[PDB]
Amino acid sequence: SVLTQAPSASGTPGQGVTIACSGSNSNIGNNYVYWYHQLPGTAPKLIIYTNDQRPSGVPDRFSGSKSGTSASLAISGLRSEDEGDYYCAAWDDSLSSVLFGGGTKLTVLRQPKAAPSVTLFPPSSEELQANKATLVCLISDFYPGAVTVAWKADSSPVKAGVETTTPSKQSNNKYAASSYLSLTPEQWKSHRSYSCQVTHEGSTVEKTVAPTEC
Amino acid sequence: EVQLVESGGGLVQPGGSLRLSCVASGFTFSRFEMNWVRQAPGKGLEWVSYISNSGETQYYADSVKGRFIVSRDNAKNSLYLQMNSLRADDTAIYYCLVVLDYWGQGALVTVSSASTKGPSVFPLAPSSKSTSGGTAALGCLVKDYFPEPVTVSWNSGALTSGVHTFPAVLQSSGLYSLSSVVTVPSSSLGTQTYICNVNHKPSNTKVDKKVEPKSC
Repeated sequence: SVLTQAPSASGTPGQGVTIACSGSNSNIGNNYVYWYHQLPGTAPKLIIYTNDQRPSGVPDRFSGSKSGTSASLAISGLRSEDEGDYYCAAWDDSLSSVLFGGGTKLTVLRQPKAAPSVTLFPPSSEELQANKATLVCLISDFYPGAVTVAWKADSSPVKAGVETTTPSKQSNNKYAASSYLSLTPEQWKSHRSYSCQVTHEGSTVEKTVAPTEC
Repeated sequence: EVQLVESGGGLVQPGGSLRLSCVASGFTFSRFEMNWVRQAPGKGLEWVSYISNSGETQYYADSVKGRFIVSRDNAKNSLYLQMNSLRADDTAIYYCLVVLDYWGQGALVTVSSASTKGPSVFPLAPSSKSTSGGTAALGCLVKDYFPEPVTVSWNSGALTSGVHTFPAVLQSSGLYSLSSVVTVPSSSLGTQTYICNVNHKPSNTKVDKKVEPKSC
């Protein structure tokens, strides 16, 4: 069981946004939901506790609700100090554990949205002769600065050996990110293809490389 | 105000172990359950352990069961985390929490057997078909160095337009890797030399790597 959050939420200054948190009966369905705001580099701060309560100091522009197996955090009148990462959390009875959602990056939109382009490099001959293999997936020119990256060997997802950077700004004021898939020279030569899939807003773009081609 | 002060973090070797302490003030510590939560560099939040107000009940993440022990001393208003058999997946900032309400500023725990190591630099060759008309991306993969930082430049600083150098990933080995990419005219791949200049001062290593087109 996992708590599911969308990677990105956004609006222009003054707009409202809703951040969803979706779970199941073992957690959100029966247990209290908490929400946190984090600026990277510093610890999270409580935004909502016990589904819908606000601590002292959190403005009433923030409100939490829960229905069935889902919870949502509503933010009205978006301002710069609201930007950052938002996480939901809840106890899960089947796991006897506190689960966290994966985090939603909240962006106050300052420029038009922009879809990523993806470049995928196969392992270099140099690296292969060193008995190693890294696929390099470079993601560029997107806004807002939040993406999901997934890898496939042929047509099946692969999770092991993956590292992905947090997006940072390019010289043209859009965002870039990178992801790596580490393989053995054996795996690289034995599959027909490998792909990196990049999800941004409501598009997924996938690039593929094959060991038998340029 | 509520204050939670963590200590006891730092660098430790894999299989080793460490003792986090969290000292509480501004609330009746013994009334409240406590939790530990951690955050691997670049990643989300992951709960680690719960302990009841009296200390008699504990719960652990499956990722940590049998390896960590949470405890508390209500006479000293202190929460502890005994982390045994430390492994690279445990590298994270560790936060103490009162209930799920207030977080300490966090203590960094680094689990690595890495010593100083200069990078291996590999070329990211431009695809031969995007070398006729239009633009092409090429780059350098800077692999397996420790510690941070490295610097990357292109053509000794003469090439800056179209360059993006990415931040590093921290791998399960404890070593870092990053990449640098530059977009150039396809027509220049025949005539223009492209060299990435990598500098890793902690190991007193500099690497220049020529990036050439591949013969498909």
